[PDB]
Amino acid sequence: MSPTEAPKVRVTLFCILVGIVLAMTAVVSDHWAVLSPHCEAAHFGLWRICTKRGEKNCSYFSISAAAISVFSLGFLIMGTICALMAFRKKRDYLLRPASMFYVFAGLCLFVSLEVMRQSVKRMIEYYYSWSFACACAAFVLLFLGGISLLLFSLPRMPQNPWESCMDAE
Amino acid sequence: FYWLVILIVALNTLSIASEHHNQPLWLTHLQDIANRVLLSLFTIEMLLKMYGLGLRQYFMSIFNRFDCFVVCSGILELLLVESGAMTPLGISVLRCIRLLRLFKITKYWTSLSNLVASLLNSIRSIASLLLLLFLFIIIFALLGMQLFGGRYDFEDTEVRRSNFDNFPQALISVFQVLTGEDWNSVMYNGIMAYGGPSYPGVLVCIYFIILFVCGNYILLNVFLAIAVDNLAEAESLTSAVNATWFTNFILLFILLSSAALAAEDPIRAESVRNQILGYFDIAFTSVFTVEIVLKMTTYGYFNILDLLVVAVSLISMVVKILRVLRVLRPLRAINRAKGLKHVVQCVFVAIRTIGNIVLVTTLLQFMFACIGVQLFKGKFFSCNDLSKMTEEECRGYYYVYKDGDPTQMELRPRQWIHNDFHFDNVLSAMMSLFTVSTFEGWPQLLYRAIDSNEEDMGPVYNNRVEMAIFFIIYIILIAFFMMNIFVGFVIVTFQEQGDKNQRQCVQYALKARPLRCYIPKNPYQYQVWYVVTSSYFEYLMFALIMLNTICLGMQHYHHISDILNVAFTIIFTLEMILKLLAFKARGYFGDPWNVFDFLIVIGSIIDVILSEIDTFLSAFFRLFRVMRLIKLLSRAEGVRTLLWTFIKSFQALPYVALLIVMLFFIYAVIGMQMFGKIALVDGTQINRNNNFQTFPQAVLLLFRCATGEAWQEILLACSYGKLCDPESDYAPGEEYTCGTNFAYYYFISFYMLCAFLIINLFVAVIMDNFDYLTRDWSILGPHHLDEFKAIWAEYDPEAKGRIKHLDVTLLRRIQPPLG
Amino acid sequence: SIEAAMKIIAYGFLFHQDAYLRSGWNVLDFIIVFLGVFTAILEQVNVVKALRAFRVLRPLRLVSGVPSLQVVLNSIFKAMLPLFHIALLVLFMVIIYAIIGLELFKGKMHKTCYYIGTDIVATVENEKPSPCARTGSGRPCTINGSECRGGWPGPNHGITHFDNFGFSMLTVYQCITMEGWTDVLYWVNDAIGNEWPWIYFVTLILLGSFFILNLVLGVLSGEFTKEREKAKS
Ligand SMILES: CCCCCCCCCCCCCCCCCC(=O)OC[C@H](COP(=O)([O-])OCC[N+](C)(C)C)OC(=O)CCCCCCCCCCCCCCCCC
Ligand SMILES: CCCCCCCCCCCCCCCCCC(=O)OC[C@H](COP(=O)(O)OCCN)OC(=O)CCCCCCCCCCCCCCCCC
Ligand SMILES: CCCCCCCCCCCCCCCCCC(=O)OC[C@H](COP(=O)(O)OCCN)OC(=O)CCCCCCCCCCCCCCCCC
Ligand SMILES: CCCCCCCCCCCCCCCCCC(=O)OC[C@H](COP(=O)(O)OCCN)OC(=O)CCCCCCCCCCCCCCCCC
Ligand SMILES: COC(=O)C1=C(C)NC(C)=C([N+](=O)[O-])[C@H]1c1ccccc1C(F)(F)F
Ligand SMILES: [Ca+2]
Repeated sequence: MSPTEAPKVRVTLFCILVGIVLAMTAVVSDHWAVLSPHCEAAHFGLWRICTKRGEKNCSYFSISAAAISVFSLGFLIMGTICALMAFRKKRDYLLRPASMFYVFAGLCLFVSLEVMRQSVKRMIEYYYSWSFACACAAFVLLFLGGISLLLFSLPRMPQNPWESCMDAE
Repeated sequence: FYWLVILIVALNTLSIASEHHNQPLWLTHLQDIANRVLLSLFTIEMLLKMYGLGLRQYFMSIFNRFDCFVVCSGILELLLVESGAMTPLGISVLRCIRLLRLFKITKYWTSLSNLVASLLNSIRSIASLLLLLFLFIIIFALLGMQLFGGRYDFEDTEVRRSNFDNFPQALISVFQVLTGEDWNSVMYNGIMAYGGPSYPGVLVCIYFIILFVCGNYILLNVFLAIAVDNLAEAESLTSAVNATWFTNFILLFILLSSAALAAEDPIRAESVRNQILGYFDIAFTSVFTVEIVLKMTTYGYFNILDLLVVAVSLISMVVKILRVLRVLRPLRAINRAKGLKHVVQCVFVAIRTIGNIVLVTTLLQFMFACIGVQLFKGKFFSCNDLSKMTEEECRGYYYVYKDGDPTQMELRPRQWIHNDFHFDNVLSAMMSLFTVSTFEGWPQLLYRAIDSNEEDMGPVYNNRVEMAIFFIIYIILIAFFMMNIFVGFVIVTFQEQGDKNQRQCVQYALKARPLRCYIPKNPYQYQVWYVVTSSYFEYLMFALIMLNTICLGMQHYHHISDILNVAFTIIFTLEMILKLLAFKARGYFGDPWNVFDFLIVIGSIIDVILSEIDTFLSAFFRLFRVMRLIKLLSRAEGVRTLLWTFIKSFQALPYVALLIVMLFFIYAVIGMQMFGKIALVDGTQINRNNNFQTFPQAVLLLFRCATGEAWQEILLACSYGKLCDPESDYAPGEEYTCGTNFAYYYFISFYMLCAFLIINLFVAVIMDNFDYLTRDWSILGPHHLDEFKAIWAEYDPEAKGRIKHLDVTLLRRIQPPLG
Repeated sequence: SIEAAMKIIAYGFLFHQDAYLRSGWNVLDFIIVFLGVFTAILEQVNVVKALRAFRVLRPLRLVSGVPSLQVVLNSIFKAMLPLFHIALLVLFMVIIYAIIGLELFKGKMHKTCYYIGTDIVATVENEKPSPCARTGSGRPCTINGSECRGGWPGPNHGITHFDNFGFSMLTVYQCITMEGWTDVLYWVNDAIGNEWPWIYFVTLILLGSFFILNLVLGVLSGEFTKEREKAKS
């Protein structure tokens, strides 16, 4: 567990967990992009579009955005499993696949932004308001957390004529 | 006389470097009344000391055998201009040999007269290698005169001066492709002269690829072997508050208090982000002001630099040039860290040793600037239309023809323009020779010096085609010779500070640890494992990688394009899941190559279904199939070792790359301050793509000037004539008041500074590897020891420590160097 | 040719022991004279010129003459074998970057600002004709009477673009030499958008030009040093 209980990696998985909660709130908060035609303002989200002035109501209307976000969440609950079973039975190596999963999570979530971004270009004003910055920060959190955890799990660049990756401890 | 002929030399060299175009008549006479005084003082000095010394034992010095020549040649023109042999520029020869007496400055420096003791064996002994470079240029000029000789018969009025028509003009056109300056436009004329980008046409690119890829190579064997086997022998002959958490916390605040300075809009007087970063400025000054009196509570060059920065950042909580002096907010981090200061003194001690080579290169540039002033004094004027040759003629309006069409004309006022980089005084001459020294824009000065007519007359097409000599001797003797001996000076002052083979090998044998192989149990899975480690399987995977790459280059502009992508995705998925089964996910995730393969496999799988999700009812996700090419370098050990020994040294010295990063930050901020309100307009080099409006654009402009793009035209794109941005705040009437002349110091310095730091980072990384680079691959070394580790871990699959006495048969499996 | 005949007669039928032809820098002169005679006789059969372009190998004969030049020329070839891995790495890195650019910018730089109802490219005095984007994120046309439409060969008369593998591997090599790389960068910026493309070029210059130049200065300087120390003894 020498790489499984380091402080520099425990802080990274802490940042990973913060990214997880920000991504879990960015997928359900359908109030992350406002439209301003001008007194019928609509709040966008990956699932439900709402209207406000009186007549408060959300509905649906680009399946790509929500589907890809679901893919990202699937990567999250695929990666956290292998992450937690890395603490038992000397299974430290498992920290490497988990990290990569998290990385891809971010990537998928990232393109979600893009596609929704593109949708915002087809419709009035626009102001990414509440959970858009949440997702923009969740992407960076998950992406850099995955990358940093991956490098902290991979042993080290040899740096000596005798050292080598894939050594005997 | 050790300080009495120094004065005569100085008063001669200061009168020789005060001539300029349009000098007043009294200076014209003072340089004629004094030109003979400082010659008579030289003949009495070659007299009143020769008699006291001798007449046969005085010519023995190659030093003093030249001091007589200056007088023997000077006495000519005094009693030669009293002749009817006026010869307007024939007297310019007698004037260009007058500055030949500028070499007396070299004599008065022991180093300046000892460095050449081996340089006389540098060029003169190895002028045979400098001859083969010329024999190469002459072959490629004759091949150019065949390929593109007289084929530039274009039906437009566009001018193309770098062509292959005669020999003196093909030599110039090859030298320029060799110095890699604007060579990409000499290729587009060669490609358009044939057909265009057709099939035959584009194959003339080879001529311009072999001439640069194998012409520079020889150039790295000519002017480098001259400066590392001969600048080494010269040196051989010369031989014979106190808690750590507070520091770790406040060091994170100068970074933040710097990033709050950088990402600040410079244009608008009152912007939304301007006041927020002012609030953060005061909120960070209110924190840094507690660390100083604390440093003065526990107590009473490096400890005093934290004070003036807050002093000149809080006074206001002219008026702007102090904000330029607050860009050193991150310059107070050199004391909090260790290596950040341990590198600064190594760059300040690396300058003292290289101080001698930067003094002879400034006198050589000042000697070549005087020649330029005599040759091209005032000849660099021109008119709007090339048909008017004097300033009385170049007045009124004239027609310009768009598209060279005689029936589509525009009226333009004609004006007597003066080239930006000229040779009127010695300062402007030194500026122009500088921009030629960095190889930027030197052909546009060449083809303007070739066309120079007279002292106040416009150019004449191909008037003096011999002037190229001046621009080809200066470029060989400074940009090719002095620059490489300076790099060699750095590389040999770095090489001193760094048996030996026996010591390395015993250290290796002392600190080695074997390799885990994880050969598996359970023969039912051992049969799967044997088929994925056999050489045939690895070579099949290599072949599959190359076939996928060749399948990736087939695509063009204007399906069978994705069925093979899915085929390869599934094949590389299967060779991963089967390898997992063969390693049981405990040995698979050990080898980093397998982690990389896993990453790429799942990435390509995500892309192959991300496209199908869209096509059922993210461009970068397709890059994961391209990156499969890197995984084939896990077999080429000869490339892997080189890459590793250089990435190993690029990571063990980050505190020198942090120097370049801090330099870029400082200069980006100062640039955003000084010239950041210049408007954006096409036709200038300050446009929507290259400007100082934001911070990333300033850093990109600086990275552009670093690689050496047309930085000399940005330097002129911001120099007190410019139109300030509309949305900026200014006074009425002051539109064409933007940009400052301080730019001349902003760029000229930056380049020079960045020329040093980079070289710094380039030699450290090299000297750090001086054991690998200089290693005879035939005798003995750690590659054989890695072979030993391999064959040992073969009989010792798991780590297991040391192994049983007999299985010794591995010594039967070792080859001579260890036998 | 009489000299070559005289030499081949002074040694064997033609070689007879590998004498004249395997004499090092003497097969080259026979090759030169033989193609020269071939072009001369092929002149008087049609009464083209890619065969008289072999007339430029004559200045190599001087190298065959002075043996000191043969010694020098064989030193700059003894140092090019250790540079095999640097070359094998540069070729593969260019091959990778060409494919990346070919996948990302394949056919974007084909619209530009023509004059309305004309086939005349609308630019300003010192500007080069650069791409455009309409209903897009690239740059918009702002000339007075101009409109953005496609069917335009390319930036440098059609020589700089990532369309097939050839033109992409060419415009990658042109940026690897740090010549006019900003021009390619600005054209891609004008075509597709301003924020992403720099990652492709700013990196291609770091790993491509600078890193490779470091490797080359390391392997050469090491080679010169190992030549000097393994010979001064
Ligand atoms: C043999 C060894 C050789 C090793 C050399 C290999 C080194 C790897 C080279 C890096 C490849 C370059 C990265 C992709 C460049 C992005 C392209 C772009 O900006 O615009 C195209 C396009 C932009 O054009 P677009 O029009 O498709 O944009 C989409 C906008 N709409 C939807 C409206 C059309 O970018 C994309 O589409 C997606 C990419 C966005 C950002 C991608 C960056 C991801 C993070 C960087 C990856 C890692 C970089 C390298 C890290 C260090 C490497 C040493
Ligand atoms: C900082 C003070 C120290 C001064 C020099 C110290 C010695 C450094 C050696 C420098 C020598 C380089 C030669 C280049 C000469 C510069 C050109 C010049 O002298 O002209 C001044 C220029 C005016 O030129 P002009 O085109 O006529 O302008 C018209 C309207 N003003 O308008 C100008 O004002 C240009 C001023 C030039 C700026 C000089 C600053 C040099 C920066 C380098 C400092 C560090 C050096 C790095 C070396 C370390 C590693 C190599
Ligand atoms: C001692 C050092 C020795 C120096 C080394 C010299 C290098 C030799 C250069 C080899 C060039 C090979 C060119 C052969 C290509 C075959 C011609 C062809 O058929 O391709 C045409 C190509 C694309 O097809 P195109 O005709 O444009 O499409 C129109 C519609 N059909 O259209 C094209 O544009 C083809 C042009 C491709 C050119 C690619 C250039 C990149 C290669 C340079 C990287 C090498 C770096 C070397 C570093 C080593 C360091 C020492
Ligand atoms: C190996 C040998 C050599 C190694 C030595 C190491 C030295 C390395 C020095 C190289 C530095 C290269 C810096 C290139 C980054 C430039 C970023 C850029 O050009 O992006 C432009 C883009 C424009 O966007 P904007 O300006 O907002 O306007 C458009 C809005 N619609 O902007 C954007 O849209 C995104 C902006 C965010 C990009 C930030 C990432 C980099 C920015 C600066 C990085 C460095 C910071 C400090 C400087 C250090 C650099 C040395
Ligand atoms: C005025 O400066 C100079 O003469 C220099 C010129 C002419 N141009 C460039 C680009 C320089 N540089 O720093 O790379 C220096 C130069 C050049 C040859 C050797 C040494 C230096 C040195 F001055 F930098 F040391
Ligand atoms: Ca250039």
